Amino acid sequence: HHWGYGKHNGPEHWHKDFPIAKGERQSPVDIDTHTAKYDPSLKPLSVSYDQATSLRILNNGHAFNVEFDDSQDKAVLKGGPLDGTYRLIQFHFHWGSLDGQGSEHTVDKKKYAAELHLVHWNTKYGDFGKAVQQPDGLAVLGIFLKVGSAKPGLQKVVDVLDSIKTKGKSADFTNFDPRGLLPESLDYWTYPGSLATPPLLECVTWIVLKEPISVSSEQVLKFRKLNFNGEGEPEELMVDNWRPAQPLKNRQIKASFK
Ligand SMILES: [Zn+2]
Repeated sequence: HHWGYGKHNGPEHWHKDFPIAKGERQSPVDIDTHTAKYDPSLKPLSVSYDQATSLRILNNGHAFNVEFDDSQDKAVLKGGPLDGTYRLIQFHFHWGSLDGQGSEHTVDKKKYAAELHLVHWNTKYGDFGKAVQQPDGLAVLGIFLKVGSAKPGLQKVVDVLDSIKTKGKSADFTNFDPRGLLPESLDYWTYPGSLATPPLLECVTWIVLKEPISVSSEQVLKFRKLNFNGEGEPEELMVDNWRPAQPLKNRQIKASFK
């Protein structure tokens, strides 16, 4: 039926409705650190989020998204391997039922407890909808989460989750600053890939940060209390909403560092 992460509609089934799932530039992938090529010509990333305007938080039945005002160049990403300016539209997370799994990308086959995706679209295309149809339309910053110390900047997010427990619920979520979710270092790996949920379009330049951020056990616990289902439906906890690693095929992963 409609796609999800269960036994009957999970990632291994996606190709039936979305044939691009077996495509040549699908994501996520395993990042082999010994085979990644250091590229001296890659520039440092430029993250300008001082003017970010968050608007709302929504449970869409597959994750929760924090949405931003993208009507102007308020929160942008540029530099790195990118040409042009990419506007932040939303961020979401992927997490597991246990601390040993949850991330989409893996590093030398290591899985992290969760993975944050900051989604941005190329302004040359005028809107998000047109950007996903282009090979360089999206830039997604992936940040791994490990369990350790609490991340103060994540607490505002954790605390509103009760209010969007089920699918289709939304809440006003203004004045949230995404700078509170970045690691200290912006060293990264990059490769050409795709959206990791249907429609799985191959329009993403992935930028995966080397340094994970730490969250506490209690923080991640709150994510696992969300529901995949709508209100008044049988309860299905929102856990393990990650797609497994896909074949690298003809692609090279580049590193901004040695
Ligand atoms: Zn994602």
